Formats: sequence, structure tokens, C-alpha cells
Amino acid sequence: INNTVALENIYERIKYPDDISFVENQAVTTKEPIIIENVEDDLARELAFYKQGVSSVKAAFAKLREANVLISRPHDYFAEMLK
Amino acid sequence: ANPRQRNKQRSGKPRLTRRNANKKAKAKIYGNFVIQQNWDKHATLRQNYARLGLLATPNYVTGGVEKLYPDPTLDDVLDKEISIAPAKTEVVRQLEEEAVKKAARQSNKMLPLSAFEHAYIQRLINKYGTEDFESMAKDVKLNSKLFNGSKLKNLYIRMKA
Amino acid sequence: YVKTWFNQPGRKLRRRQARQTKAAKIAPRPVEAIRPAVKPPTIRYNMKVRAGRGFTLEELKAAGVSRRVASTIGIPVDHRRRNRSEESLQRNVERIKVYLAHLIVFPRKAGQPKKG
Amino acid sequence: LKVPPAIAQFQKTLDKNTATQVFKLLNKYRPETAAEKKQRLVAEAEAVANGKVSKKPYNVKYGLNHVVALIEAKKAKLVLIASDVDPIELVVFLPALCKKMGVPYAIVKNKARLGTVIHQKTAAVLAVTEVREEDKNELASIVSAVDANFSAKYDESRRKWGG
Amino acid sequence: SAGFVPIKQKVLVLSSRGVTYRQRHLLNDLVSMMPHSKKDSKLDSKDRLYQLNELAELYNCNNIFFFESRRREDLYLHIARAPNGPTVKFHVENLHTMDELNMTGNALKGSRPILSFDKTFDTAPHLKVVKELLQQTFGIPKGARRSKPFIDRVCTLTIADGKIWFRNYEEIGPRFVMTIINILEGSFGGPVIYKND
Amino acid sequence: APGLVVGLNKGKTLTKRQLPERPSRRKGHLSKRTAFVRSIVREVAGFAPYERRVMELIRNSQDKRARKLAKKRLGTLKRAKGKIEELTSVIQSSRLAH
Amino acid sequence: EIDAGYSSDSSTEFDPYPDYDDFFTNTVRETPLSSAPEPKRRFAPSKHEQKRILQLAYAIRKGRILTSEQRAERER
Amino acid sequence: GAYKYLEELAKKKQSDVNLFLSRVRAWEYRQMNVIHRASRPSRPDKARRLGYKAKQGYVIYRIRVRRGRSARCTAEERVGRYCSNLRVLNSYWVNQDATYKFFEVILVDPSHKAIRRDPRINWIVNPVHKHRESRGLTSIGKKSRGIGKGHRFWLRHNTLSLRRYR
RNA sequence: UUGACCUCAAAUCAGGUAGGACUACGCGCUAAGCGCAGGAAAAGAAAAUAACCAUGAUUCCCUCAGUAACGUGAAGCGGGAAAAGCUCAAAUUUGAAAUCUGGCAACAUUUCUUUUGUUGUCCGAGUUGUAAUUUCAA
RNA sequence: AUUGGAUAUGCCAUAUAAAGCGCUUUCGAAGAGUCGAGUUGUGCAGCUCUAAAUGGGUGGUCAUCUAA
RNA sequence: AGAGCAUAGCUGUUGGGACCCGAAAGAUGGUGAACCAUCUAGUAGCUGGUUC
Repeated sequence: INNTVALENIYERIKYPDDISFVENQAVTTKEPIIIENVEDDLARELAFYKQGVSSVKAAFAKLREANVLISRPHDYFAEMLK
Repeated sequence: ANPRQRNKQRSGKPRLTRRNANKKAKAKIYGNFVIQQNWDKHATLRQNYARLGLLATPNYVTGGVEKLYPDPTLDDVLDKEISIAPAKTEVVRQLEEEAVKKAARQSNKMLPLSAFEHAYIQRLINKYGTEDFESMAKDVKLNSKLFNGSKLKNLYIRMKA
Repeated sequence: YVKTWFNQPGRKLRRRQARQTKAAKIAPRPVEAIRPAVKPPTIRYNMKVRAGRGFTLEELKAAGVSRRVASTIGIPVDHRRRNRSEESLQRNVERIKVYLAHLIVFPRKAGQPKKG
Repeated sequence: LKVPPAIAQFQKTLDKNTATQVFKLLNKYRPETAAEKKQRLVAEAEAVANGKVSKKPYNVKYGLNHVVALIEAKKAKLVLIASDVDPIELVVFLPALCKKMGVPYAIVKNKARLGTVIHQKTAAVLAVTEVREEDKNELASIVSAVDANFSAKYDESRRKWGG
Repeated sequence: SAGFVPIKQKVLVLSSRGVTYRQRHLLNDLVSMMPHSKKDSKLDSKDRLYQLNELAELYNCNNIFFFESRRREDLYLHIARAPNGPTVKFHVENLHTMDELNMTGNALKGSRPILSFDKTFDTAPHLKVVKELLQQTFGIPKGARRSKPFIDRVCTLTIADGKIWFRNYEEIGPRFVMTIINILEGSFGGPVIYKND
Repeated sequence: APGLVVGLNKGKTLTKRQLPERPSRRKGHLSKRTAFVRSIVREVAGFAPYERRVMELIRNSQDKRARKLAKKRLGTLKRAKGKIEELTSVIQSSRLAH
Repeated sequence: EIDAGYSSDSSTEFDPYPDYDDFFTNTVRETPLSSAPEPKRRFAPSKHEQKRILQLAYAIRKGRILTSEQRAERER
Repeated sequence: GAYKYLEELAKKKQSDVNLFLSRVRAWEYRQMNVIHRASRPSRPDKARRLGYKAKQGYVIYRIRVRRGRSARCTAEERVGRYCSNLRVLNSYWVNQDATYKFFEVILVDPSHKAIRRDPRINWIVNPVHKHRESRGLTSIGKKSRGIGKGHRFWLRHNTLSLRRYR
């Protein structure tokens, strides 16, 4: 099993268009792997996830400001919350 | 304690005392007569069966048995015909013979014919013979009840005796 | 609530007398019916042989006891069980054959009408 | 309300003359009463007791299950359905079943008239499967009238919602 | 015709007979998480999975989310692309629902979240497919109905000890241990091409 | 001897048997009489209000809408597929004689 | 493929008295509905009355039932 | 014969034939008492498969229950108290509308000699069968308490079993 | 003008039956309240388990097992006690409603002049279905 | 003195009957406001909708059952 | 180159009313125009007591 050639072809065929905007794509997949080797422990995993989320948030906020996407939630604009 | 029970203590009427408390009382053997005449009313049914030469269980026993004395293939299991088994005791021998003799007394399973049956089969026989039962069945003028050749054969075979 | 077992020996005795009563009624014939030998249904116990419920219809056909006369001589019939292997068939066909070897069935009175 | 076509088809029954002719033929094939049948059996029983072959009877067939099985056997030559069965579902399929299986049928007035024929209080349906050779013409003439006066007539009215 | 006002992504969420309160509430949360999920009724058949494309075609969904609760004990999630596409079977354990007290997050319904993926997904071609399928599904497409232009959550997936940890941050509340079981090349069919081992 | 042995083991030699099929497994087999009865009653009883809606949607070649109604009506795609196939056959049979 | 579109009536955001339609009885069935073989009993004198005749004869022999001649002469 | 046709017709309940009858019969049923005697079952096929025989000793009673315990369970109990000299055999849904659910109850006369002498229905004469509906011993009573065979279906738990030798 | 059937009534008509009490144990509805039984009740001859060399209604006991599952808390298997299987609906008896309650008249019979039947006859029930046959093991 | 089930035997016995198991160039019916689906309250119940015929249920395409 | 298993006793400890008595409630079902009977041995960090 594990047909690498077939899997790569499927991934390329179903690959999303990278030309989409960062806000539109909403993807923050970077190149530096923020993955703690001690992720089995709760503290190391939480720190690695928080660092990845912080970098993702900063990149998204910068892209949103560049793309004129008002990421700041307005208090006046009331909508049903997820929770 | 209860008011119904004080009702009886405070009344001179006697109780419905019934004296049917017999412990160590074993049940007496009705059913058979040969077994009744060879039953030790003290011994257990296991002991009584074993002494009589019978089996109380055809299966296993779920406990240790009483020891009183220091005693010192498909085609083969399908077409085999076991020739009964010997009768270890005389009581089992007595049961065996009376059953064989009782079969001899009630051994006439064969039936006689009647007036209606005899005339029915005879009338069919005179016209068709005593060997062609298939053609006998296919006749409807004489075989009004519409018996098949197998019921006509039994009538013919039964008429002789 | 506590279930107390002070009647453990009074139950033991009552069950013996029920056996004694059952014999007194049908004393020439066994107090229990015969049972087949079946293999328990798991990887843990399939190497044991234990008593089953009744004999299959393939087992009775092969032995020679029709399913109607089987019960009348104390041979239980389990219609649910079947014979997926020949070992179970021949193991229990032989069991019926041995039981019939030792069987003394007492004749019954049969109606014999005078006419035809 | 608006009556469905399968329930409205019972309001257009068989007319005066044809029903009278139909019941005239039925009354020549009435079944045999309980009081008479006993008399016929004791006559035959007495004959066999003192000292001792017959012919198949000829009577109209009744009973819902019996008749429906006779239609599906393609045995019924004429099926006569009461028009006032209290649960109508008991006969609601009989006209369509007779159409499917090629049997002449008619919806006649009152279960009691069918009931009277067979010495019962009520009959839901009656079927004629076999008649004596003497009356083959009479049954053929009646069936032609039923076709002309019941099946040829209405016809469209049974496909239209009633009421 | 083929479809009016075609939104890029739609999600079909189902469950099998033998589902539980912890499992159903998980299904409800994911359905409420994204607005282009078409919540549907159970699938009485657990045998002919080939009919799943018929539900997707009928309901105009391209992403299929099927919940299989074997022994009503373990949750198996299949994610597939309706037109052909690869079917991926997943394992879900360590259930945490919206009633738990460790919950402290609160996002906005319809707000498009930011997709953050572990870099190990780029190490293996099958992990690339799994990562690719996840972003096209969790990522709410533009123009989705009942979707808000705001952003209030970020989904984080980290592959720890061979098991993906899907955590949503404002912790939003959805908590489970994402484990890959195997991968089917076709839509709930075809020969198996990858075993996670 | 007429007794049973309990426990131990038995010859592991195996010989499989091909058992015939049980009459209880015959359930679900359509009959000629039951097919006839169900077709008669299908005609006589008429159609449900939702079955009429489905047949008219099939008539105008709105199959996607027809399946959406039947699946919402009955409650499963499996039931919808059978209902659509049965009503489509009715449409063809009626269209022959209509 | 799928195009993930939305139907014109997607939830994500007529002759009420028709004439009878003969799609099944428009053609007549030629053959019986049952293939069960005919029993012999229908071609033979009934066994019901033969059972009844025999138990009427027994009562006549035992005098439980007044014979037709005896009953008729008793009416006079 | 025709009982097969009756049951396949009963399956189609929104059908034109059945819908018209359900509306019409619901009207006539509402014009009567809540519990009234029926001359004959309105679905003779359902009564027959549930146990009704057309002989003296068997009784059919029609009852209406307010729609929205089980209504079918409540139909059996209320008819059981009305005809208290009868045992309830079974019960079947016949009709319904927006307000009422209509049920028909099969009851047998335990004191009738035709029932007392039929070995097939003899069993209901025995006093252990008084008020089977009052004890959840009918078809819908058994289902209501989840009585059945399978994995879908109290003294034994809480007790401390202290044996003689322990 | 008559009759048949249908539906609804009446009778201090004939024959029945229900209620209330007990309630240790049973079964329900909702400890208590409410309903209903028996000498036991309930359950019960698989729309049951399993994945094996397969088992075989129900109930109970031991064990499984304080295990699995989600502090709660089993069940399959295994050991034992007891073992018993069946009845209909759905297929025309159709060469014959073969079925049954009741009245009347005899006869027999009794835990019993108190009980319970038999035979004959007449009415009624029933063909909108009472018997026989059949129950998937077929 | 009341009765159990048996045994021996007498008299009756409507057998022109009723069965079991051999075979098949013939047939073989199987329970619906239910199952199922959606949603609420405590599997069950309410309410909306409402089926099928190698079907349906329940387990691991196979096995196993055959509800109302 | 296995030391465990069972039974009994003492000791500790955990849960059962749990060393004894003593606490303001409330619930279900009734009586009289609050009362009564169960739940109830309700809730204990506490009080008083606890035998050669």
C-alpha cells in the first residue's frame, strides 16, 4: 500500500488554487514546523499550538489589513455566536 | 402478633391442626409393578435404580458418586446396528420378557376387511385383474372414491387374510 | 436488602424429593432425558464437550427416530441447532444409537375395532 | 365529499329487468337447506344401514373468500356483488378483480336478495361457476344482458368521481 | 440545471444507526461550526456505501461527512470528495462536548476561520491529500449563506505521535484525537491504496 | 455405555457439511399471487397526495425534485429509490393506456 | 461533477379529482392465478357427508334416530 | 381469499379509497358515544389476524381517544372497565383525524359456553387473565414495557447476597 | 298491501358476569399515590448470541465481574437447578358449514338430590367465515 | 370413606377413517399509522411524515435471526 | 532454579444508621379549617456522655 505516486497525483489534481487571497483562502500553512517533539506532554503541545496560532493570527491580521478585511468584530454588529 | 392470630389465641375454637410433617419421607412407587415389588423404600432412587439394573440418568452426574467399599468414521458410526444390550439384573430381565410377551399378545396389527371394502375391491378386481392396479386407479366408473393404486393394493393384500 | 441463605439445605432436600416424586411417577424410566454432546461456541471453550439441548433433525433422520416418536421416548429435538460438520453429526448419531440399544419400550394397548 | 371512482361505481347498480332475470336463474340453483340436507343424508344413511354412485351437485357459490378464489381460478361465469356492504372495502376490489380476470360481474341491489338465495340473512357476493346443460342458454343470455346493461352502460361513470 | 448560485464547497453530514449523546452533540457542533453543511437524516444501510454519492448528488454537496459508530463504541469518520475523489477514514476519541467546564472559548457562527496545518502533512503524499481535503472542507468558501465576513476562530491540527490533534482557538471547545485509519482511492469504494498502520 | 463425557477434547479432524437452506430464510421472496394482489390494490386504492406530487414531478422531468420530495416524505434514500421506480413504472403503464 | 451549487428551491438559505386510471386491468389475464395442483377430492363423492352418513347410520342401528318410515308413520 | 386483498389495501392509508373512508367514518364515529358497540369489525382482516372469530362470545368495541401513555394502551384499559364482564383480547387502530384516534377492541366473554369450550380460547377463562390490559399483558402493553427478546429490551441489583458459608 | 334484511330501542323476559376486602411475594401507571392478579406472578419456544470444532425458549443460582462500558455498572461465553412444547392470521370444504350457543324432551352421572355431561329434536349464531388441514422446525 | 395414574379383563367401537415416513416432470400464502425517518418529554411515550419483498431486523460483503 | 492459595484471629482503615444522645428544614399522602402518618435512624466541623 501507500502508493506515493498515486497519492501525489491526487493531491496535485485536487489542490486548491494558490492564487486565492489569503483572507479568501484563510490558510496560514507556513514553512517553519512549529511542532514540539514533547507534544505528548500537555504543556509542550499547548505551547507549540499557541505559537502556531499566534503566528497564524499575525499573518492573517496583516493579510486582512492589506486586503481591507475588517477582522475586528464590531460590538454594534450583533450576530449569533458559535458557542 | 397479628390481630388475626390473636383472634385464634383468645378463642376457645381449636386450630385446623394438620399433621403432615414427615421428613425423611420418600415417595412410594406407583407407576410400575415390577419396580414397586423390587424397591427398597429406604434407599435413594439412584441406589434403587442402580441395584435394579436401570439408568437413572442417561447423561453425566454433576457431583461425586458414593463410594462405599475400597474397590480394587462417518460410515462406521452411521450404518452400524447395535444388537441391544444384556440385562445385568433379573428385574431388567423380567421387564424385558414381559414387554416381549405383551407384544405377542397384542401382535395382530393387521386389519380385516368390511362388507363395503370387500365389495369395492372385488368389483374392481373382477373387471381389471389382480395385478394392474395402475389401470384400476385410472378407472372412475368403478373407483368412485378415487383411491390411488397404493390404497387399492392394500385393499387387495388385506382381502386375502 | 440482604438475601440470606438459611434455606440452602431446605432447598437441597426439596429438590431431592421432587426427583423422588418424579421417579415414583415414572420409575422404570430415567429421571432425566438424554442430551446431545455439543462443543461450546468460542475460541476459549471449543475444545470442550458439553451437554446440549436436543438432537437435530439430521441426527434423528440418520439414527432412525422420526421427529414425532423422538419425544415420546424421551429424546429432545432441537430444531434450531444444525450440523455444520460431520463430527457433530456422527458424534450424536452414535449417541442416539447407544441410547436406543439400552431402550426397553413397553407396548401400549391399541384400539382394534371389530369391523373392517 | 367527492366519492372516489372505486367507491362511486357501486351507486350504479343493475336495473329492474336484468336483476329479476338474474335472480330467476339463481333461484334454480339455490343451495340445499340445512333441514333438507339432513333429510337427504338420513335417506342415504338408512339405505346403507339396511343394505347396499351419485352425481355432482349444481348450486350457486357464495362466500367472499370462496368466490374471490373462484374468480382468480377463472371458474366464475358470473359474479353478483351486493351494493351495500357495510365496510365497503370488502368488495371494493371485486369489480377491478373481475375486470382483470375477465369475469362478467354486476352490482345488484341489496345483500338480502343475495342473502335470500342462499338461505342466509345476508350475502356479500354470489358467483355462478357451472350450470346444468339445460340452462346453458339462459346463463349465456343473462351474461349478454349484464354486458349490455351494466358493463356497456355506465362504463365512463365508474371512472368519474361520484357525489 | 447543474445548479444555481454555485457555492464552491458544500458539506453533507450524516450519522449511522447506533449513535450516542456525546457523538450526536459532536455532529451538531460541527454542523453549527460551518454554514455550508447540509445536516441530513441517518443512513439505515451500513453496507452499500456506494449510495453515498447519490445523497451528495441529490443534495448538491461535494464534501461528505459520514459518522460510523461501530459497536456504538468507537467513532469512525469518513471524509470524501463526491465526484470520484479520495475517501479517508478517521478515528475519533477523547470526546469533549459543549457542556464541559474546561470550555472557555466563544467564536462567531458563520465567521470564516483561519486554517493552520502541521508541517508534517507536507512530509508524506497521503498526508498532503489529507491536509488538502481538510482545508477545502473546514475552509468556508466565499459567498456561503449564513456566513459572516468576520474572523473569530483558528483551527489548529498538530500530528503528535502519529495522531492529529484538532484544536480550535478563539480553546473553542471541539476536542478529539484525530487518527487516520486508512484511505480509499474512490468515493467510499475502490481498492485500498494507503494503510496508516 | 449410555453416558456423556464432559470436558477434555475430541478429534480436531474436520469435515465440513453443506447444510441446505431453511424455510424461514425464504421470507421476502415475492409470490405470483402477492404480486397480483398488490398490483390490483395499487390500482384500486388510488395514490397518496405525496405520491401524486411525485408522479407529476417525474412527469415534467423534475427527477431531482421528485427524489428530494420522496426522500423527505418517506424518510430514506432507499425508500425513495423504490418509490420513484414504482411510480415511474405506473406512469409508463398509465401512459400506455392514457 | 457536483459543482456544489444550490437548487432553485434548496432549503439552504393539480387535478385533485382525477379520473380512474387503468394501468393494470386494461388487459385481461388469460390464465388462473394459482398453479397449485387440483386435489382429487373435488372429483370424488364428498367425504364430509360420507362421515356424516356413517354416523347417522350408527344412530339408526342403535335406535337413537327415528327412521324416515318410522318418523313418517309416527306423524299419522 | 379476500383477506389478502383487505390487508394490502390497509397498507395504503393516504390513498384515495382509504382517505375518503377515513374522513367519512371519522365523522360517523364522532356522532356516537366515546365507547360504543360495533356490530362487526370495520377492518375484519385486522381483527381476524389478531384473534377475532365470528362466533358468540367475541365482542368488538369502538373507542375514540384524544390525540396528543400510548393511545392504544388507553383504549384497551377504558374499554376493559366499560365491559368488565369481558376479557380484552387485542386492539387495533382503525381511524384517526386531527383531534381523535379511533381504536377497536376485541373482547371475549369468559362466561359464554362457546368460549369456555373452545380449547383455542379456553386459556382466557382462567383467572390469571383477569384484566390483561390493566397489567400490561396485551400486545401494546408488552411493547410498552419493552418486553421482548434482544439487546434492546430491579430487586436483583441492590441486594447483598450473603451466603451461608462466606 | 305484505314480507325480507339493516340500524336503533323497551321489558321486574331467560341465563350469566363485574364491583368490595386482603395484598408478604407479582405485574403495571405515576418511598407514597393509583390500577390489577395468583398460588405463584411475570417471562418464554429467537426479527436470540456469536465469529467458534459454533451455540439454541424462559426463569433462577454461581461465575463472568467490580470486568467492559460510560463513580455507575453490565452482558456473550462457562458451571448448575428445571426442562416442554405449541396455537392461529395469511392458501376454496366448495363433490355439498363438514362448525357452534340456547330452548325443549329423554337419559346418564356426581366430593354433590347441590356436580358434570350424553343423545334426539327445534330455533338461533355463522358464508362480512364456523370446522378440518397448515405454522416456515415447515 | 373419598379419589391418582396404571394393570388384567368384559362389553361396545360411526375404520367407506385417521396418521407417521418414501418419493416428487406439481405447488408453497407468512401479521402496516406498523418498521423506518425528523423533533421534544420521561428503550418508551407525544407530535409531523410514513415504507419494502430474497424483503426486513440485528451483528462481524458475510453471518444470523424472521417483528409488528 | 517460582511462594502462593485457603481458613481463622488481632490491628488498622473504607462504606454501610455505624459509639450513644442532641440541629433551624423539606417532600409524598391525609385530617380539620394549622394539624396528622410515613419518608427519618433527614443534614454533624459541634454539645453532653461513653461502664472491670
